[PDB]
Amino acid sequence: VNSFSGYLKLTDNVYIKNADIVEEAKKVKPTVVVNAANVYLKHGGGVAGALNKATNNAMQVESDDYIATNGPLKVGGSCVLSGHNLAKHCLHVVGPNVNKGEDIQLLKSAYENFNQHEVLLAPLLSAGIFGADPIHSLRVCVDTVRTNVYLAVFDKNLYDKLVSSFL
Ligand SMILES: Cc1c(O)cccc1C(=O)O
Repeated sequence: VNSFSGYLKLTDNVYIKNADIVEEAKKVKPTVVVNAANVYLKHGGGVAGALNKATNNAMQVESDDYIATNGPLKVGGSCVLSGHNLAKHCLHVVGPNVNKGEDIQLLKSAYENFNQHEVLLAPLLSAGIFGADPIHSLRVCVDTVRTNVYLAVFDKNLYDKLVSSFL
């Protein structure tokens, strides 16, 4: 049993809810919250901007030190950093950004990072401002992630469409 509440069960391991990921993290304090980051860990907008704002910019300060030491992530890659006030850990995962022309096949590689963690609170990778079709992102998630993932979808009209269209 875990603390996640109000989710619809899609599969053995994937759950979904219409929720603001920031508000969900603040309530649950999950072991892992996933950030939809860019390779530079520049948390300017969408999930990354909202998460970073909720940490009072501490996420960005930590991320700048990570990049200064290690250089940029790979598209499809990840790093584990602090969850600050939101979670124990933040898994920063880089899905491909369609609005930059990145290979959508890298979305499966991005979701494979989730398999290193038993339970996660996450957004749909590569969707929203990254340009991908969220229906596609949910299908890749279900077909890639084997660990227990609790998906938070901010957009109400999109949540209802993801559920209604789910195969
Ligand atoms: C996945 C997504 C969209 O495709 C569009 C707007 C918000 C979101 C979100 O849940 O963050």
